[PDB]
Amino acid sequence: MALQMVTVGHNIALIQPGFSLMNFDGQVFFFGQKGWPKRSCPTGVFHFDIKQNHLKLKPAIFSKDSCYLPPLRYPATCSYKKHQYIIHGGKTPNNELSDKIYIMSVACKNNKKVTFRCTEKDLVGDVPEPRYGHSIDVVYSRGKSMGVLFGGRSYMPSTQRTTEKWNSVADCLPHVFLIDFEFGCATSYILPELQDGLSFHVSIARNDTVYILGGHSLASNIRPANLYRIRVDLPLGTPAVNCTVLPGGISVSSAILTQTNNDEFVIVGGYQLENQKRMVCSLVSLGDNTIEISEMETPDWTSDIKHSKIWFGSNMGNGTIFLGIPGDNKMSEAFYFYTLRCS
Amino acid sequence: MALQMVTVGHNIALIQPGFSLMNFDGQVFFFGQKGWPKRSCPTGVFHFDIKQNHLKLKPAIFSKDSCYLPPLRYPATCSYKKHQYIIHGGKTPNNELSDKIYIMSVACKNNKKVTFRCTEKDLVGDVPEPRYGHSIDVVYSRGKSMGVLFGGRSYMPSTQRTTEKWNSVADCLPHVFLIDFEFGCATSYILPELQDGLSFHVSIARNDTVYILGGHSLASNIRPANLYRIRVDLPLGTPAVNCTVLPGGISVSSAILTQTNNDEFVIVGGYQLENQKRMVCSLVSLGDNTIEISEMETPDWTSDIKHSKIWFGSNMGNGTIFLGIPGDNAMSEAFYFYTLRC
Amino acid sequence: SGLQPAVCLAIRVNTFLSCSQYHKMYRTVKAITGRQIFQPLHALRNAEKVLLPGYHPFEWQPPLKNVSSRTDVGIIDGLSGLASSVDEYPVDTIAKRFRYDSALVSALMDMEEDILEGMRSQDLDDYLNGPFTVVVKESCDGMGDVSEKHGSGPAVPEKAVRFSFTVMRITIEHGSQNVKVFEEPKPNSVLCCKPLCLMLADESDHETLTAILSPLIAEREAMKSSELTLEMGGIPRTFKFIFRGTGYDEKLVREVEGLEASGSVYICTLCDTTRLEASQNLVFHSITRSHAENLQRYEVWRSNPYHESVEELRDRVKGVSAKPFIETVPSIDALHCDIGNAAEFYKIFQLEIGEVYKHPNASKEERKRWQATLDKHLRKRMNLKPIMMMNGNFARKLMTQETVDAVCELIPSEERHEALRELMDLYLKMKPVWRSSCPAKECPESLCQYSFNSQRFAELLSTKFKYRYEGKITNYFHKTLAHVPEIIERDGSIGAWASEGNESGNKLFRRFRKMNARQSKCYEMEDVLKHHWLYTSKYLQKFMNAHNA
Amino acid sequence: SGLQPAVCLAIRVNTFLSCSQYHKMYRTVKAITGRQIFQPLHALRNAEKVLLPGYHPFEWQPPLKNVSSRTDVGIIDGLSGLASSVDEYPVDTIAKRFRYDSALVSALMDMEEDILEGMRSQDLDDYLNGPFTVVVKESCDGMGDVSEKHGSGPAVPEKAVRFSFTVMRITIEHGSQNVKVFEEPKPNSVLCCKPLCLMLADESDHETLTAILSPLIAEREAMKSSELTLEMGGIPRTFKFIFRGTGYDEKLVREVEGLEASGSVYICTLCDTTRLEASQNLVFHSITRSHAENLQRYEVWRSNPYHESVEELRDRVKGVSAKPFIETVPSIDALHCDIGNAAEFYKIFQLEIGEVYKHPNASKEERKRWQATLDKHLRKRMNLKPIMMMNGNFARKLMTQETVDAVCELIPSEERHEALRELMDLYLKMKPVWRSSCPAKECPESLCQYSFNSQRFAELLSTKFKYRYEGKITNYFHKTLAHVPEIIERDGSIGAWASEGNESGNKLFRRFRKMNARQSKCYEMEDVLKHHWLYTSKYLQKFMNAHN
DNA sequence: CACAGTGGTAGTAGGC
DNA sequence: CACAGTGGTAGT
DNA sequence: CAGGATAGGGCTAC
DNA sequence: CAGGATAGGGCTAC
DNA sequence: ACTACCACTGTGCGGTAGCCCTATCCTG
DNA sequence: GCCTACTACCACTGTGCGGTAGCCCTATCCTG
Ligand SMILES: [Mg+2]
Ligand SMILES: [Mg+2]
Ligand SMILES: [Mg+2]
Ligand SMILES: [Mg+2]
Ligand SMILES: [Zn+2]
Ligand SMILES: [Zn+2]
Repeated sequence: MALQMVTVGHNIALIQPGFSLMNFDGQVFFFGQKGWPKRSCPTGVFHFDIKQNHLKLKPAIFSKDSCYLPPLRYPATCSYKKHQYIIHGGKTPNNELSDKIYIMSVACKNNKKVTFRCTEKDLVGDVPEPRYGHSIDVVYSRGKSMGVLFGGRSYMPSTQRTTEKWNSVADCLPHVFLIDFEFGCATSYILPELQDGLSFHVSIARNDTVYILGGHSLASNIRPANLYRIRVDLPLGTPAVNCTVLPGGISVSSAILTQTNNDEFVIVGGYQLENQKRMVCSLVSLGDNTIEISEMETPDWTSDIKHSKIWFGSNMGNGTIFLGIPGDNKMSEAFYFYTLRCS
Repeated sequence: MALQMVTVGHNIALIQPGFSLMNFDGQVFFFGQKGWPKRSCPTGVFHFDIKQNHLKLKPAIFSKDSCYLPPLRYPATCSYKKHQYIIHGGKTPNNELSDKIYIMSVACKNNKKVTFRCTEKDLVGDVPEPRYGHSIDVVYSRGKSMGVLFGGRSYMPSTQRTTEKWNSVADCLPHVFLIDFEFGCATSYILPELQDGLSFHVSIARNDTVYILGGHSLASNIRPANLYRIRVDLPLGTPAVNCTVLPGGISVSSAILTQTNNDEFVIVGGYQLENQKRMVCSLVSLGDNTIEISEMETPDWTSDIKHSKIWFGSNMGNGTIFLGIPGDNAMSEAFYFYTLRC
Repeated sequence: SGLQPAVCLAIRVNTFLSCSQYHKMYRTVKAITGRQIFQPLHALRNAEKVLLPGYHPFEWQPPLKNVSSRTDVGIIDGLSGLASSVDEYPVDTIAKRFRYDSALVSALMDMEEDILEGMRSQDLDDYLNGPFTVVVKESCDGMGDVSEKHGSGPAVPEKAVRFSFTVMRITIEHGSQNVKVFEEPKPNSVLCCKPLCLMLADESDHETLTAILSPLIAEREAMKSSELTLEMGGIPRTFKFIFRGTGYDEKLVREVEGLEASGSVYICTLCDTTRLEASQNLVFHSITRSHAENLQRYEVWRSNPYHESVEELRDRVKGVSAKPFIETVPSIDALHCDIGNAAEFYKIFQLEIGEVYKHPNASKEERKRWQATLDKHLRKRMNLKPIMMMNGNFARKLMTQETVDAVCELIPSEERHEALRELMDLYLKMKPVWRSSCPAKECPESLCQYSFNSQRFAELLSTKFKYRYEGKITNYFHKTLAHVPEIIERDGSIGAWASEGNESGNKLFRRFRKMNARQSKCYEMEDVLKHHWLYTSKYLQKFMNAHNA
Repeated sequence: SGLQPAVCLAIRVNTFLSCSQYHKMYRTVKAITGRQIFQPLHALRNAEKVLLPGYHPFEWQPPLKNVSSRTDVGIIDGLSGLASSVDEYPVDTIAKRFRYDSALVSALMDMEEDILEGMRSQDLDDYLNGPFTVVVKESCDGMGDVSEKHGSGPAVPEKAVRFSFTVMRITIEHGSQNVKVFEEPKPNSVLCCKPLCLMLADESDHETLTAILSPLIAEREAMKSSELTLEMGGIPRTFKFIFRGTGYDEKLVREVEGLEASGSVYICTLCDTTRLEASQNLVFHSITRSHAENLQRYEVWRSNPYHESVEELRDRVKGVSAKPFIETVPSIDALHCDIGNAAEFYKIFQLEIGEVYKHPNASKEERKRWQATLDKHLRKRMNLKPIMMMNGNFARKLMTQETVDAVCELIPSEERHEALRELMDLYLKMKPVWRSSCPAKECPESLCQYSFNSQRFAELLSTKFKYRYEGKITNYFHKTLAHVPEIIERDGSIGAWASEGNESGNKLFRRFRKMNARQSKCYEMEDVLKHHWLYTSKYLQKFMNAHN
């Protein structure tokens, strides 16, 4: 809705597609920097401080017991609750996929210079696989919080992976991994509703259900207008997860999801297909067992954006959307950036 | 003596070897600019303003009755008494040589906008061939006055100029043209003492006489340490001229001549050889009929200077020498500049 | 069954083979086949002697004023005796030139075959010593980014100047008709722009430029006054020379024609009009600026006989404050015209993206954002990468209705769409004229309607681009709109007379400096000049065209 | 007649003849002589197949993990299935690569005759199938100023990355000793650095670089753990492979070996020493680092198993904050060592001109004035012009005793004159060692005395130049002084293992992109790679040395 | 101690 | 309407 | 008002 | 304190 | 074996990142 | 005696590496 071109001159080159913002008590934090962490910010996590619509990436630091995680681009970022961000998968700047989980909590807040605890979490049980473009989102069944990890892109399995098609990605087997974090375990669930691998799909967990929206399936190269609803029921014993392919789903990929109000998210941006990006921001108003994908007032998209073949971003967290578009000339102006404040 | 590295701004590219400074106003004016006068300074003349070792070439302007003379490289520049400046010859930026004389007077001083009546004095008689590196200098004999134009390179005559040696210069026949600016009449004089055509010589004009001093003879490619004294007499007849090669001369060329104090000059720089430029200054003290070329204390030439093959300059007029040296050549700064005061 | 030295030289040259690469190939073919198929390097140099200036005896029956009658001089020093004495003006320049008369003789005797072929095609006895008027396009250009070399030699600038000449048309006066026994079909070809002086100077350095060229200009002025008796085909043919200095970029024209820089109130190297008057009238301007007029005007400037202030004096001489040292033709560099006009259309596209017809008070950064929008789009649609400085290829890809159709996707006003599409339709109905080598043949209907199309273009700049063109106008728009019809009536073509040849030859200058020249300041220009002369030798281009004939 | 298509192709490529110019020459010859001396372009293009990868049948035992056994694979998209989808990372790069398998195979089969000649010259049966250890000089360098072309395709940077490989040393195990059946006589020749991947990317763009090269690195690791059976000279010969990644400049080494930039307090890609420690010790440093150690150290940095601050953690890993992407050898880029050491000597000259040993502080523009003095003089005396960024030829005309004499002419203190002359005498008693392709055979006692001359260089640096080397030292001085002897006793040479070859290959990449390739983004890299492989063909080079 | 040129002499090998 | 390539590929 | 960012320059590599 | 330099940006060519 | 086609080239044309350390600056 | 062919020599190249100049008009900024 409220579009405003952001300015950043220093550390701009670090904002690459696949970056993942994390809202920690209003303080927005960049992650997924371009390249490996430089000694300016050896962590790769930055304060995403937009003042007067000028963006400053302030080098953040980590805890001592922290795991200095790699800059993961296109990982699965959720908020477990503490308010620690789960980060699964992602492309290590070596174009390696991370099987690791990274629970980035905030350990200490001083100067508004926040120290992080990027605790590595290993996944006992059914480790999903090294993947990216996937979704992780915590459901809350019976007071038990459990990450729901739905597939994204992964490199071909090392058995089928060839160097002539090394970086060839396949949408992971569409499975719903129940990542337990108090148990560090993951449990895959082959849902018959999810048989077309997805990636770069916006995912919305409200209480116990994860609305998987849009996405892209390489097995089809289409962005299916699907709205899978993965309802998770966690009894004390073996869990349960049931998907229901609801209608009204939108065909969008790489979309950004920001919660404007409680149970009212905005799926802005993304892609309807390759050379046609979703320039129509959508509203997703949720309920206990319902979901409505409206079509918000298409923002005053700048010509730079309307004509930007590629466009990426992440949910700053409050109601805002950081949104970058390649504006390169070939050069610390590769990506012209914008903030879309919704409500 | 006081070598002061000078900074130039926005116009450093115009200061080229062969430039001429003219001291009217007590404020020095730069005339011979690189290339033709750009509409920034359509006149080529500039307010040469050294202020705190910074050079500000402020575009001057000419009068209405003026001739917008070309930027002449290595012309024959003299002050003449009004306080005009004679500019004979020089390489027009088209590498042509001017035959015209240009008399830069001064009028309409606005405290910022000094203007020059750059009259064009044309010569009738034994007009000096288009040349440069020569030395026009005004003598005052019997209250009258004449300009002793001597020497100078000139392109080979069109009767003998070939396009394969088009820019080949011959030291003009050694002749002392008495140039009557009173009427613009050039009277040439063959003097046997001047056997070799000189150029880029210093010329020190005391009353009635011009001390030619340390030029470069191209026929020989040598810088003779001669001190020819052209004694000019104007007894309201055929203007008599007797040259006299004096012992005490110095083998220099393209040297800058300042008049620090009256009857006393400083010959700074120049060249003793293409192999070695002249680092020793030379005090030239003048008596009404004598000359003594002492050797001043060699200023503390900056290594920038000491190790610059080429170095050019001009007498600002306050006993000081604006001398430049080739700088770091892509477009860092064509030359570094210094105001060696004395 | 070996090849001749001349044809092996043609191969070496036109195939850009260095003498080292050619020797590798030759020794390889000699050691593999066992027989000498290619002629060794020494034979190639002995052949070059024939194609290079200073071989064919010639005589100007009016002996060239100030030019040596010697017909043996080839690659002489471009300094031309310029005193490198330390007392003199520093010659920070390496210039190697051919003597213009020797060079013309070698160029003719190189196209001797073509001259006779065209005399025969015209049913004219190929023994006619009639006076051939050789219309030559003398073309100078500056080229920077000329990496200076280590080694002994003057501290030359990283900038060069290629004075070239293109024999454009040889017309013999057969009594009642000026039949053209030769006409350069590809006049802007690099195979025809014959190098005449490779100076390692800046064209902005007027002092050095003049020191180096005024010999060429003196040879040119002498040859303007002489007939060249030259023995070709066994007959002593005589050639008159019409030199036409059109291959000069307007910057260089103004430099050498005594004019103020391109930026100026005085806008054309052809007419004595002001940028304002040129943005108001925009078509009806007569070609007035001649080298002779510019000389008279510099003499007026220097002399200021009417005791006029610098302003009224400069408006009397109309910007001629410097002295001309080259007699360029009042003409249009079709190359740099297309480039400047495409840069102006690029700016127009920027401003239409910015709707400067509505918001003429942008701030230096939305202007940059419009430039970036245009960059991204032309890269997306027209596949045009954003280049720092408009080149001719970007220009001829940008001056297409395809490019306007793309750019209009960035303008939210179909009115401006129509304006831009009309502007480009007119510009593309006009460009064939001042780009064709013979518009009366390549685009006669565009030349017929060029006055009308240019009037329409000018009123479209005055109406729908009142911004960017109220009281201001690019020099090349003025040339395109006002002078082209007259330049065609005068010279029959404009693109034929472009610097495109000498510029394209800058590419070969670079290629030969890197790959066909001794990498020494003392020899680079000599070798490049030699090899770029051989490259432009039609004698060798024939051998390389024997596949056809 | 008498000219086979392979010979015509050798003439074409080695003479840098474009197919277009070669066709001009061939048709001109065919029209003038009538005979078809030169073979037509199609015959050349068919001969290329024999020389390009994807022609000779080979196998790997064990078969390469994650590598296609398909021997029909020549030039492939370096993207390697990398999705250019808008949803994915915006890969803006034209990458074309030979499959490392096929590239090694074609490079060997191209040296088939050379290998046989050398095993005959080594008193061996040229029918030996014994395992040849093929020591390969992996070489990668970013180029820059690689002007991108208009047209279809990505918005590639105006930069390139050329992963090459020089087969440096084929040695067969003839019982006990590893007899060397082939040694690249000119290892840093552009005629030998076989191109393997040309990507229109930036080496500083680690994401793209890695996406393009990790196929190559995967092939390289597979080949390390395998043995290439290849039908050479009618016999199936087995080639073990030793990939020595050394033609990487220190910047790129650090990028790919997980290290901080060269400016990092952690100064070497070989030792875990701080720039300060390296300025204090300056000669006594083992070669600590390695791809395996750097991998363990990135794993430490990531897991932080000791729960350390970023500073003490960095110290624990010694600058390895990034994951080593390439298994480069902890060696020295002799080329860029010369470059950097000469740039440091150049600055040293600037300073001596400034008497900084007397004037610790000094104006920045006064330092520019010193640099201009040095420039004017080096131009006067050493005739070598001022260059923006130091190049090797400047570093060679400058790392000269007459150069230091010229500079001394700019220094009034003859004590500094002797300091500089001794510094250069030592640097030139040392430079043969890390520039010689075989210092044991080109500068044996300059090497035996290398530890001593380096100790003396360090003494002079920390005593007579301590205004420049107190708590700081250039990384290439540290390498030159500390690690060169270790690298000699390990690799046998340093110059042989330099990026020099791949940089000359950058020259030829420019030449081929401008004059021997389709000027379209879709095909520039494919064609440049094809032609630069042929240029490096020892077979075509043989044909071009037929006069011998 | 990079190396493959870069071309034009200079000089040196062969043929007569 | 610059033009001479630039190499492969298809098509005579 | 000493501590925690920022800018900028020196320095390392390219 | 309105007039005469200066800086800087727009604009023209390269 | 040629030759066109292809969509483009160059000629137009004149230092970078990163690390780090310190000097600013900017606090609550 | 020549004439032709080969080759060294020279002293360097590039690969190492990422908008100018002018005019001129206006906004700044002196300026006693
Ligand atoms: Mg020009
Ligand atoms: Mg140019
Ligand atoms: Mg590089
Ligand atoms: Mg590099
Ligand atoms: Zn006009
Ligand atoms: Zn080390």
